[PDB]
Amino acid sequence: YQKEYETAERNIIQAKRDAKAAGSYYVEAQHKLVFVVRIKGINKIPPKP
Amino acid sequence: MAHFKEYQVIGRRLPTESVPEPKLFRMRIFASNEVIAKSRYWYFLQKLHKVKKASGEIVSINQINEAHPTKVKNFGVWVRYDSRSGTHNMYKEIRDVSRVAAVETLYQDMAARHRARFRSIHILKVAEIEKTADVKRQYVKQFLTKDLKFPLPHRVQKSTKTFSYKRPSTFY
Amino acid sequence: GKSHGYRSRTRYMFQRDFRKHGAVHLSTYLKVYKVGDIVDIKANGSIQKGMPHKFYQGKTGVVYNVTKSSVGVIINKMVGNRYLEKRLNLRVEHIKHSKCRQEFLERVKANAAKRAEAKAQGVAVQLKRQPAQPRESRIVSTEGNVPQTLAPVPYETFI
Amino acid sequence: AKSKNHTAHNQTRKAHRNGIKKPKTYKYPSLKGVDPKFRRNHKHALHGTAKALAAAKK
Amino acid sequence: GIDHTSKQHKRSGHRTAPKSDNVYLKLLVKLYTFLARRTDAPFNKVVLKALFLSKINRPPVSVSRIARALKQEGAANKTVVVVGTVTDDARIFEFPKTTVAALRFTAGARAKIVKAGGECITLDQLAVRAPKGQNTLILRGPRNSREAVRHFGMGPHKGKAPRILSTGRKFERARGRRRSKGFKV
Amino acid sequence: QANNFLWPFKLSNPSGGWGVPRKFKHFIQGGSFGNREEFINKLVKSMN
RNA sequence: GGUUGCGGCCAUAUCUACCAGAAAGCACCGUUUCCCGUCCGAUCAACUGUAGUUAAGCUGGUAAGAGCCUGACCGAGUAGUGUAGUGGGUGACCAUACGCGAAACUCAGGUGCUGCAAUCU
RNA sequence: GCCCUGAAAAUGGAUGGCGCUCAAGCGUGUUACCUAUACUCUACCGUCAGGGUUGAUAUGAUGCCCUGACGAGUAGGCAGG
RNA sequence: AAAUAUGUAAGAAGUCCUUGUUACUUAAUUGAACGUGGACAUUUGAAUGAAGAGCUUUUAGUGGGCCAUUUUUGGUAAGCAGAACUGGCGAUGCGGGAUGAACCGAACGUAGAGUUAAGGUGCCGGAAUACACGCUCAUCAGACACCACAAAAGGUGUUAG
RNA sequence: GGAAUACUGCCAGCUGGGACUGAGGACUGCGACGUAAGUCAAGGAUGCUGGCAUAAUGGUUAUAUGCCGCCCGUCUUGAAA
Repeated sequence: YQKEYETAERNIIQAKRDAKAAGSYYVEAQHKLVFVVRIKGINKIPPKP
Repeated sequence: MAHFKEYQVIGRRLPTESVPEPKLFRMRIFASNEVIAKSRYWYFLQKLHKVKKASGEIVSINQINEAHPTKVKNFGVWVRYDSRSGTHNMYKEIRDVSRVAAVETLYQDMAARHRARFRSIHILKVAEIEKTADVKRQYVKQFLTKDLKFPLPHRVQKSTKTFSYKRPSTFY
Repeated sequence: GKSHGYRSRTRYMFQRDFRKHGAVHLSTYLKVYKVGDIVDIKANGSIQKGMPHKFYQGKTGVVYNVTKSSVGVIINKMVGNRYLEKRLNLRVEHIKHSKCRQEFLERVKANAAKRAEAKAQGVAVQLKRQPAQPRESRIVSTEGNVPQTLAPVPYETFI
Repeated sequence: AKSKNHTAHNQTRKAHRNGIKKPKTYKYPSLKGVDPKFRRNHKHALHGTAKALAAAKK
Repeated sequence: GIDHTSKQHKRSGHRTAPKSDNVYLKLLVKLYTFLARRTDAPFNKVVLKALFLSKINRPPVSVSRIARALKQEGAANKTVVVVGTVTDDARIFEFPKTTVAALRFTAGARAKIVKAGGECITLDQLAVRAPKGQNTLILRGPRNSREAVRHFGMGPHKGKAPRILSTGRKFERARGRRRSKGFKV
Repeated sequence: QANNFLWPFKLSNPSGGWGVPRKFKHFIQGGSFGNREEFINKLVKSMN
């Protein structure tokens, strides 16, 4: 997994530099994952949310 | 809306089989982080082309650093803004070392003098003014005269302690 | 005082579509209905018999009976904190096969088939629908598409 | 004295304490209101198929 | 705080022990909770629980009812288990052999079963013979046959029995019970 | 299945603060709430 | 491809005007003994297919034609709207943030498609 | 935009008070700092849940032991005292 | 002709093949229903969650409500009267709004340590008489949501356009 | 042309100061370091030293000081009224 990671990240970096080099723009994949933190307490909340 | 950086934002409409390769549009946006800058990109694009970010994508976002961050320049600033009772265009001048430095004083100045918060202003153009005396505005021309010097009368030093055993002076 | 007749509040609901008044075309009478079919109810106010009460306009239920001129339909209606089961005798002018049960049956076939070619190749299938996924990396080129840069526009009156 | 006249206020809070569930679905549902001739013949159909199923047990 | 999604400190709605104070029953319980815990065997888990049941939920199982179950294909030699009491029934004539384990036999039921060459076992006796419930047939009385339940769900068109104390024409048979007197139900 | 096996993470309040005068506006508007994108790491790290 | 009978969808099929139509069909068209209906064989009924005609019907063409249809980063990401703030404003009201999104307008293109059976230079 | 006029009510008096004028005022930006019965970690009380254990072997099997979570309350219901 | 709200579906009670029953139905073993026998279980037919799901009996209190944002009717208006959805108060302390049923924050076993919220940090009072660019001088300045009001109209005050 | 630095981010990089806690009670578990026997910071604190006796310390009580604290019961949308 250390390798997987290390080379995915590196890959993306070089992708970008190559596009630049070709006069193109690399556009990154949209994020497949998020972390969400609830920051409002628990009173007065509308049913749907 | 803070300590400003300036970004190139480049975006486009999503590809269709009908139009792969749709045209690319760029804006220079002043904002403090890139989440704001892309927001701002879409806010303007939506007022200028049919596109919502749901039909478009951002292709590139890149910070543009000041080229000569210690040459002093005089900048022309063009601004559109809302007052409590209408909306106005306005040309002002700012003397500074970087666009990013200029723009930030623009925002403080719109706040001080016209009570314009950030939501209410659009930066229309910002430009180094090439030839001195294309400078139009007194309060910047004043600084452009030859062998300019001035004193700073009445100097107040801040004191580190609450009592002082001598009556201070303002002498500079 | 107040007024709550049977067709109360129905002026726009039971009205006919603009430039679509008059005889009802025969397709309506040629559809066949079976017990267990899923129909959508929608009143035709030009046919006053066999007519759904207005609560059922826009609602979809299951056929539970078939008759000379009508189908019986089962609707689940909420009264209080609980659905009650309701059965309606609608004439056919007021009913229409539910189109989504059709996509569904079509897909069930498509599914059986996808399963077949997969087994008669002995491979994995994957038959359930995924939702729209994030979007993979692309390289946009600039050949013929050097970015055009835009700026905000000055206020102006057009009046 | 006049008093309040109507409101729904609170009524959905109340319906949703224990509430809503759904229908009570069965295989083999109520034949209530189904065409009498039809039913009368379904009877005979079912009797017969029962008969034969037992006929195929000797 | 916490947006609770479910009632806090809710107690499972189940008996955990018999409400009875009969020492002997507690002992049968003490036996079965060892058995239930220490063997796999679904059987004891079932018998464990049934020991906790209140009287309304142990309706009696009758001796003809055992006769009938014994006529199930492949059942004739099973030992039939009633976590409750078995009652006599002058209605079957031919009654077969078997071994019935129950909480209680009425005198006629013991007689019946015995006379036909069979055997009456208590639950601990059934335990030793069948620590895992092997070859047993658990039977249960008709619980909704009770008089109380005739009146549940009483309402317009429900088909239930009023709580009447005294019956005949002249008691609750007129307005609301026949089309000729107001409405009907 | 993996993610569900993980109980909800119980974070503390952020050590060092929220960095804005008011949480209940959007991150775009001066802060907390909504998608702050990459900047979630800095926030979660101070909460963890 | 034409035409007829029975249709599906029900104007891209309707409307106005002017042209054009071989062949077959369809039509108009001749007749009044009969069944049948009229103030009136006009309609409706019957009879011949015989005496006649494409005039009309009908089909298709024309038209910076009326209407109808379709498209469009045409207008407009506008109007309106779900959600957010101890945002602005004396207020009326307005701006920003995450989203959804019209109508009229303008311009471009189009003006029936089709199922069954029969028949035709 | 700020400021000034327009701007009249009754006991003496209220940006909360003092007082503050390149503010301790108005607009805006940036850091640090103070602080709830909230959040994080830990002890203890209780409630609920799940689990183990009289197999022969001293003193509670409605017991002993292990583990996780949870705790606002009028009218009112039940429980243990 | 929206937005928000709203109905149904996303399969084992399913699919396919074979051919049984009837008094219904068809010109017609033709349909319609219900079935026998045979085949198909890895993703078996989107997502996310499930603190277990389903069910029965019986009985308390209540049946004056009120408030806020938004929609909204009557009224010149009202701390007025009347509806819509949600969230609150009532039944509820705690931190902030000096004060205060209803606003902001946040809901509560007994405690220790840490961190924050809303709100604040001259002194009263815990916390920079902090940093930065302006603007403002009032012989009636001004000073913070709900909130404890101010307008038309004027100024050669001063600012920027 | 060749560097540096800032900014942002990563390290299963090394270290200093301060504060609260120390539940548990033979052994069982997962490991780590050792060539090894052994060792350990690895399923919850130990070790060394000292201090106190008509006392260190703790409970109670009175009083002062800081901050806080309206009269209960009732009906009520709303009671310190």
